[PDB]
Amino acid sequence: ETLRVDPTNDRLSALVEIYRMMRPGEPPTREAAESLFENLFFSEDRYDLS
Amino acid sequence: TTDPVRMYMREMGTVELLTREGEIDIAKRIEDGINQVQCSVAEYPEAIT
Repeated sequence: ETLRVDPTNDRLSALVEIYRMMRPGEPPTREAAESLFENLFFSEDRYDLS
Repeated sequence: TTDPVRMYMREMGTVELLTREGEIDIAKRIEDGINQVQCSVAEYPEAIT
């Protein structure tokens, strides 16, 4: 029933919507959405190093 | 969005960068028009004197 209501079934839309929740009103760009998605809370930079 | 930064960056986000002759073309149109106002000076009444 969800697919009958909503047809998005792709990852890159997942990543654009990732950008869009993360950067709402901001233009999704792919390395931006992805580097956002990754570097935020899996980079060593953030997990400061403690 | 309430932020003028998103608004402004989206609004500057509209227009692109025009490079390597449009800069000099802006300069040339500018100087041309300028040259023609000083022409208009060259064909003066008392105004200039």
